[PDB]
Amino acid sequence: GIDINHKYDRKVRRTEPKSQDVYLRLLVKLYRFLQRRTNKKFNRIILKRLFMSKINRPPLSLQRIARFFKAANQPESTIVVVGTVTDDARLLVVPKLTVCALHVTQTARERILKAGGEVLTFDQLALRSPTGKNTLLLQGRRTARTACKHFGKAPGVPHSHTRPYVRSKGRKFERARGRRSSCGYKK
Amino acid sequence: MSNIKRKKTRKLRGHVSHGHGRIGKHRKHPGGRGNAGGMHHHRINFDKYHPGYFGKVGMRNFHLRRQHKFRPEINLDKLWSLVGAEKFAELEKEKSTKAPVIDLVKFGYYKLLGRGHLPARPVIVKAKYFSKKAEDKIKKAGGVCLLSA
Amino acid sequence: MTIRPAYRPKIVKKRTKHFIRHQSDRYAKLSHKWRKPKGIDNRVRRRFKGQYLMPNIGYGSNKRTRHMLPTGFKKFLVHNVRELEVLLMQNRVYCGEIAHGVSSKKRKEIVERAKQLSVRLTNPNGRLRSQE
RNA sequence: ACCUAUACAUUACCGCUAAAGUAGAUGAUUUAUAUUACUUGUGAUAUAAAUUUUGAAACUUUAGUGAGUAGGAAGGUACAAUGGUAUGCGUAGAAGUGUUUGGCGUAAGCCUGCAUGGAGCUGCCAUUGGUACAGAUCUUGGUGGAUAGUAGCAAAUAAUCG
RNA sequence: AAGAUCAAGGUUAUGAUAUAAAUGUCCCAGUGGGCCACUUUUGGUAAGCAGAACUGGCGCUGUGGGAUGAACCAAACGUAA
RNA sequence: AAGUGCUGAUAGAUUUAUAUGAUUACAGUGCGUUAAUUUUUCGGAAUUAUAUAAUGGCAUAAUUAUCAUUGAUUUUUGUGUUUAUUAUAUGCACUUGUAUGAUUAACAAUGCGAAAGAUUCAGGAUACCUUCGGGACCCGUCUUGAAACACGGACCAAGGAGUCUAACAUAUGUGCAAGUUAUUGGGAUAUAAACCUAAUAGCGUAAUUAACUUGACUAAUAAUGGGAUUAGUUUUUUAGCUA
RNA sequence: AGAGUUAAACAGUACGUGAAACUGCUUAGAGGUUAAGCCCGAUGAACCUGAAUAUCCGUUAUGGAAAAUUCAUCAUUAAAAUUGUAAUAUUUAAAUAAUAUUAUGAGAAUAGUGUGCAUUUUUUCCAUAUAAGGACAUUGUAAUCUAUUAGCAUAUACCAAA
Repeated sequence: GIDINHKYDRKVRRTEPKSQDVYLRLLVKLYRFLQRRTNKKFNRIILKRLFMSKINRPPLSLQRIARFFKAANQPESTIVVVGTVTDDARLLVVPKLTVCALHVTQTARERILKAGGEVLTFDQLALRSPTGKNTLLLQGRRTARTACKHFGKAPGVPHSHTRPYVRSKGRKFERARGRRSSCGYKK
Repeated sequence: MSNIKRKKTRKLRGHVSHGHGRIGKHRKHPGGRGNAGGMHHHRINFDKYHPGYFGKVGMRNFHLRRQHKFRPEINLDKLWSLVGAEKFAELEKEKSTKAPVIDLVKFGYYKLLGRGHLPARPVIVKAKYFSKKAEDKIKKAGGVCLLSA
Repeated sequence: MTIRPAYRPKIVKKRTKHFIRHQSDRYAKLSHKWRKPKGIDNRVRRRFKGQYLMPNIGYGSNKRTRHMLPTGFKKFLVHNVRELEVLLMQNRVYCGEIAHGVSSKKRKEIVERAKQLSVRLTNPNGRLRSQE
């Protein structure tokens, strides 16, 4: 009369990446061997960070790689990004580093290699630094996405700045009754 | 593409009521077709979620041909992306036979917009329409806006 | 005779009787092939005593006795000679079970090959025959 | 004192959840010994013997729990088609089908034997659906009990010898 | 008064616990006809009646028990010794 | 309250212990320290005779808490005396010794694999028959509740019902990514495919006001700034542990 | 009904194949306890399925019989590969690394010869042996283990009252 083995016992989190990708799982298999065998949390979270859905993995841009350099105690640093690395045109001066990433966009590979940096695969970062020495783990901006805006769509409670789900933006598209004090009510 | 083998409707055979509840059975148009009654039954659902639904914000513009107004925008965030990448580093040089004369108009953007903060390097921007603020930061960078066909 | 596959714990068949579907003995339209009673009136679904047994997982055989024929040999559907040759190393877990679509002339080869390999065949008397 | 629920205790076993390891094999590990180094006793090396080729998108290993309509998700099973494949099967008998053949799986269902048969057919990985029936006062065809005869085949007499 | 900078502090200042919890998305089904009992109660003489409050069941629940039984009692059911 | 000593019966006994994982620990017995007493009186066995540590019991002293002081009890510490008890100083060889965390087997009997052929034994709710007990009311359904004196359904076979499409939201995968989508069309063909792809256009890259309009400032940078909670890393400094 | 024909009339004009419902017959069995139908447990009948080997304290010791020749203890000869290393080219200029080509050294084996190619060895067979011819199956006893039930026999402590 089990008081109470109700819930939750199904939990939460992926053992293994939800991906057919034969490459991706080899990295997981590699870092999974490196986890308990060499202690240290860099192995523990990079294993997890490969599990990650495409959302929660949103593309890290090259100017974000260049602002991290301005950080104290960071000049000798091989920047880790478990992610797609995207080219930012606006950074005039791209600093030297070796950057280790899952994927680097071809325009981003040219501005790293011009710097003159190396674009590196995680398996060669694992060889270099199995102790994660002089890394820096960067995670992308998830707040950017159009989906995040829409959540919380509520009128009443003095909120939202949420974006109504609108196919077309203009006058005669949801400007009227309920957006403004004039046509009855303020949002 | 498609498998009905991945459909769960396949799985729901049989399950007698196929996920469509025994008591209240899914029967053709239970809530009235479409946006009906949006002043009545769905009033909760419209102001929630679409609120500006219904009335007017009237200024009826009979025969807006969207060629007069079209005006696409480039920001002063970006603006240096009109300059080809291997020339972009080439005019950071420092060498002056200058200043940087970018033809915004043939890059198809009618209007140069304000957005702010470019490098101190002087830019002349050849543009039809001006943000006064875009010009203000360009003039601070020591260039100009030369106003353009 | 033929030497049995790898020391099994005695195969508990645990419920033996074909589940038969509720009221197959009432109706020839209702096939003995099990179909679970979903329905609101079911005394079977509420598992009243004396309304048979619904396939519940706990009739489930030990994962060691899983597949074993009681002369040990698990069933491999053997289409021909090359197919037979797979179970040369795997005498002691598998038996060649000649598919019914196979002709006698090939069966004579399969049975002959099977004796060489010393892998059990479950059905030899398959298609034999005082016949051409 | 005794009796006794799927409760309760323990145990084997199913599943689901949990929790941990597993992924140096030109290598590792165990065992015995000869030699050598140090030391009492241990390691190195040589030799001989033995184990180890892991769906590492699983196994080994572990513990706690399971009513269940509506419903949701997860994983299979069957059916027709298609790309590929098994140098697949096949008139020496295919498919189909009857079947106290034998067996497998909790099941969905599978294979096989035997009989019948006569011309074509299937497994696996992906790929698409007019995809699985007991019902719908379902449809269409067939068939029972009623009933080899019960209603009846009786109004206008109704023949009959032959 | 807030933001708040700086320095001081033995033991973190009830008790059991955490089946890990919090958080977001789906705007998801299913539901919008309840029924019964302890207790508390209103209408009604009352009702297997109409209607609340709190809580549990039944609805979705057999099994053992009340001879019997949707609901009461005991108890929540993988398969067996 | 004492494993002081002890008997019966019941059910269970995964044992793939190298699939890719352990077999380790203890004990007995022998070995080579001695003596003395006792019992059997043969083989042996016990107890006593050391050092070390702990513990209880005696006496004494201090603290600290407490019942009240006649006297006790507590927590802590020290000291002296004697005695008992327990652990350490008990290694190596061998061992069918105990356990090694699901430790069923010593030991034995019987059937029997007896070539093909095929005896004999054990075991079974296959179909189905039999014999015994117990349980089993008709499904589907609406309904609070269905075995209902609720409704459909005599019986059986086969058709037979959550789809396709346009447009949409969310989850996810895939491609590329500050861009993307070629397939309107053209080039081409092994042909309604594949391969190539001019040019636009769509959406995104600025929004908001009705619209006119104007323009997110700061900085090359500041992932919005500052601030507070947050990971991960580098990093000052120190401690412990392991190598 | 015989017969002919046909590979088959188990294809003889509902004619390929051949279902279910349903019915007749035959075969088995029973029949007053719910009308009948049903599940489980025990149980009989028909019917079927499963069925193993070497050891006390070990299966090694020993003896005989046959056969082998790169290896057999190993040497030589030939054949090609592997381990490690280097070069020259390519890959990535260059490095490490990898790859193609080439070369060297360490070795191991496939064939040939050789003490022997049964001097002997080794390989392969057979017999005999210690409790015993055994462990598939079912059985006996006893020792244990886990859960448990039910006694036995031994001895105290304290409190009240006495």
